[PDB]
Amino acid sequence: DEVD
Amino acid sequence: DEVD
Amino acid sequence: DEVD
Amino acid sequence: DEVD
Amino acid sequence: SGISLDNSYKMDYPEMGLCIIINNKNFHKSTGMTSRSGTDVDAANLRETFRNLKYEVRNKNDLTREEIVELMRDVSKEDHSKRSSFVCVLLSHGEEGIIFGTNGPVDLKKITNFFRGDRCRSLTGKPKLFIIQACRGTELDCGIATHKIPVEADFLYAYSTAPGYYSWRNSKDGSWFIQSLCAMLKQYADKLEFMHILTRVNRKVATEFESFSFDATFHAKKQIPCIVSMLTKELYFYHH
Amino acid sequence: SGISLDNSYKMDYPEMGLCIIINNKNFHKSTGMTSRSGTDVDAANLRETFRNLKYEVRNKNDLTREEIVELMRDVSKEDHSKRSSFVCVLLSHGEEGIIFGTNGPVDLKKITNFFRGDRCRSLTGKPKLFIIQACRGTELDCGIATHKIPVEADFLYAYSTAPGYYSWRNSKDGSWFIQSLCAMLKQYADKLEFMHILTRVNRKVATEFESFSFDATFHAKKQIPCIVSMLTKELYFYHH
Amino acid sequence: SGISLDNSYKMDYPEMGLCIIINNKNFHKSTGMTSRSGTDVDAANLRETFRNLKYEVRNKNDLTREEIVELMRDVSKEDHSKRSSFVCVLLSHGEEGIIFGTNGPVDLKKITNFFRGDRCRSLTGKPKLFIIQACRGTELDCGIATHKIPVEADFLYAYSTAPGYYSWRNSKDGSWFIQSLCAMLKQYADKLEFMHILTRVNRKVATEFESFSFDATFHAKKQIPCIVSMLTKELYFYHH
Amino acid sequence: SGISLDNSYKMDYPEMGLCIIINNKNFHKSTGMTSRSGTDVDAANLRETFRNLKYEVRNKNDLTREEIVELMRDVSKEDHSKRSSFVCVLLSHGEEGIIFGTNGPVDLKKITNFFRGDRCRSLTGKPKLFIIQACRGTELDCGIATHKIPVEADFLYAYSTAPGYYSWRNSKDGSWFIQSLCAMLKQYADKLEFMHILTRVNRKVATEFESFSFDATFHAKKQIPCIVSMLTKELYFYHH
Repeated sequence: DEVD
Repeated sequence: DEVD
Repeated sequence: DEVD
Repeated sequence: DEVD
Repeated sequence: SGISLDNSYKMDYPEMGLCIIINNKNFHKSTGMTSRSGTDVDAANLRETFRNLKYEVRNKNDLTREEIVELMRDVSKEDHSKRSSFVCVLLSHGEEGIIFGTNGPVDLKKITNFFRGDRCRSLTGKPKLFIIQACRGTELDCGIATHKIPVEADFLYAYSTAPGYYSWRNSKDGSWFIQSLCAMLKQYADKLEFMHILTRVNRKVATEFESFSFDATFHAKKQIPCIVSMLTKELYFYHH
Repeated sequence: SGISLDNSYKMDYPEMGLCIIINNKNFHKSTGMTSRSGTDVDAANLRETFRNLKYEVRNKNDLTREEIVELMRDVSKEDHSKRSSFVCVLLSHGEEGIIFGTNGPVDLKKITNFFRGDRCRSLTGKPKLFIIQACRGTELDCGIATHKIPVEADFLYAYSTAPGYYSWRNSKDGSWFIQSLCAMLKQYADKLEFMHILTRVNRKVATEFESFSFDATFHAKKQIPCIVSMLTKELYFYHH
Repeated sequence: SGISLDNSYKMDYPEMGLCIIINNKNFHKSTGMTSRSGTDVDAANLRETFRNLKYEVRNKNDLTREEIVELMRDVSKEDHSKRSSFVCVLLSHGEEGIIFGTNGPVDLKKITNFFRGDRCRSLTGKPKLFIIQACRGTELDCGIATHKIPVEADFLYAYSTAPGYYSWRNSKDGSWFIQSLCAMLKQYADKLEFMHILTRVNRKVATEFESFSFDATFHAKKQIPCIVSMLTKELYFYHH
Repeated sequence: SGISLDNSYKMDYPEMGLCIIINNKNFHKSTGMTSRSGTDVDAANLRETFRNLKYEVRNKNDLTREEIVELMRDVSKEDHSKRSSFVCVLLSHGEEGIIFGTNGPVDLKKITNFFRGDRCRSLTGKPKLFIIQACRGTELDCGIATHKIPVEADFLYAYSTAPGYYSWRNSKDGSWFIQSLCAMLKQYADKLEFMHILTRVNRKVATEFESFSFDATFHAKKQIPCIVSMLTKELYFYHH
């Protein structure tokens, strides 16, 4: 998962 | 009360 | 079609 | 009227 | 436009429609039928209730069997194009499938037939409501302690009592059913779908009323109305 | 606790209840009644539909008038305390107010009377649903181009057709009414109140079906089911 | 049992919950903050409104920043196991993200943090409602002619005004927002889901109020509340 | 006509309206911002979802801060008279109150201001929806085991995450929020009011997602979206  |  |  |  | 649903009757026509109230209180002596004390309370309550729902109310009192048929025939021949629905209230003596004119009986089918989908074209596809306060027999409820469409489609018959049973009317307060119906329409017509309003009427009549009589045969009796629906859509008296 | 409402039947009892399906296909030769081709499709559809609604389904085939009465008497004598409701589906030949056993008629009142509020105490105050796929006469719809409670309270009769009319059954697809009822329950039982589901059934039967026959008398005919409600509360098959 | 849905918060616990109302009217002279005339009308209206919703109301007047923090810390340490929800109403001066104690500001996050899912276990999974009547800046609206869960989940912040804007309070009638909120709760708490009630509050404040001032800068101004929802289910104040 | 209610936005105009989707995946090297892997999945999902809702979808990819402002200014100057609403979806990097163009930040207020009731007259009184998939800070949720109208009125901001928090995006499946939003719109747009659909989105994101990372700082984190409503009526995507 990645953050914006 | 009365009936019809 | 048929009737009952 | 008044503000908070 | 966006996605559209067809689950409820279009009730935003220029007019809501007619509300014909046939109030039979006094009967010809030869019929042997009693005067229906308290029915004027019902008629007035209905007139006010439907007026607030924006119906064009027409009250008719003491009509003979011939006059009832003539009236319904004439009303069915009117142009209902600009009207959303049709309502007819019958207050009289009765038996299963029959309503009494002041001088004799009229088959309910004869009355409703004038409004069939094929006989009243300006009402085809629109809700036709018949509210009936009259006996449907002589049984007493003792209670217990706690493309084409069918010509019969789009009719709703709100009977005051179950098939085969007497219907109760109080000489001072009016009939149990009409009292309850008007109360529920006044409180919920702008909030609930018609079948749900009628269900509240069923509960009110079933729980709040019980007969009082010096005659044991007619004492402590109960009543449950009977909703008969041939409607094809949900019915809300409000719109937008 | 907070404010509470009593507008819907309590449907969160340990069990939803029984669903008795009486499927009469083959009749005794002496009765002169035809075999009801397609009824097995109806019975299977109903079994699956009510199974998914969590009803304890009991399917009974080809019962005599005596067996029907015995069955209903026995079922009414069971302890329904832990059950939320009761459902009975009748698939057979019929006439107004009558359903046929394989060897003769049974008055519908005789069947429903076993479940009256005063005769089946463990079902008092609970919804008793009777779904009836059978004729109610011989009329054909030509269509048109487009404290105490009453012992009769808490009953719902979902008739396949209007009073006095034949009811249609397709030998390959099953009856128009049962096909439609099962389809609407499968699609809306977790979203809509029962009367609203039945209204969708009325629309489906009224609009999607029309008879095809080489006999002009029976060709291009329509049908409208008939919802008869003595319920006192809203009925949702789901809870929480 | 039958099919069950999990779309609405369980509001049938033994108690609805606490409703803490912090009413700050008089501020320490050194803060330079004006007395909030009309706030007592709001506090009384809220007390009555939530009392009728069956909340255990606790009214607190003129609390310092230290007292506000102590109160919220103590309340968050209570056992809310038997309670369905929690409500906190803050009536005071404010700025974006800040509410004023009588002697100085308190970050709203400091107050709400005590009720996080991980810090108040007896309220985990239950709706935590914060109603805030206070300014969120100094902008004026001129109007136009016409398993685990997040610790921030289950909070609802009903702000009286949009981010960055002043909030209006009438010295005689109370604040526009609280007046409207109480009116809508009294009329719809037994009929509509909370977000829908708050939407009616938005419309009422947006359409029925406009400031009147001898000072052109503050004259003819409008206000729109701001509903901020982190709720995971529908919220009805009634049950059954 | 009959009684009319004004509780829901008129969504039966000739057109539902525009749905502008700004999909920023690749950022200028000098900004130091990472490529937003998985955002194309979001953009495609949104295009299809809103197409089925009958919105005139316009997808724009990799816009600079100048292009974003120009686009929104131009769109706000179009004639929206025949349109029921307006939808704008922003997919990019962000901080509290900010969305990133490919070459730098843009204040969200600058974008939304073009649509104020006084600045875009053809949208006055109509719902203006802004869906924002972008971070609102750097906090991580650890979770817990289980007449005139205001110019700011009629706006709905569906934020992917709570104020001050990061927002999660999966490189293969797309963002948690957009995945969930599209799924709920596809399943409930023809059945539920918008706020209720968004509440289902909140529950889906809150319960079905949790981050997986080799970095302990970013591992096992949760997210809760944030619904910010200044709407004055209920919003249904369907009509009639």
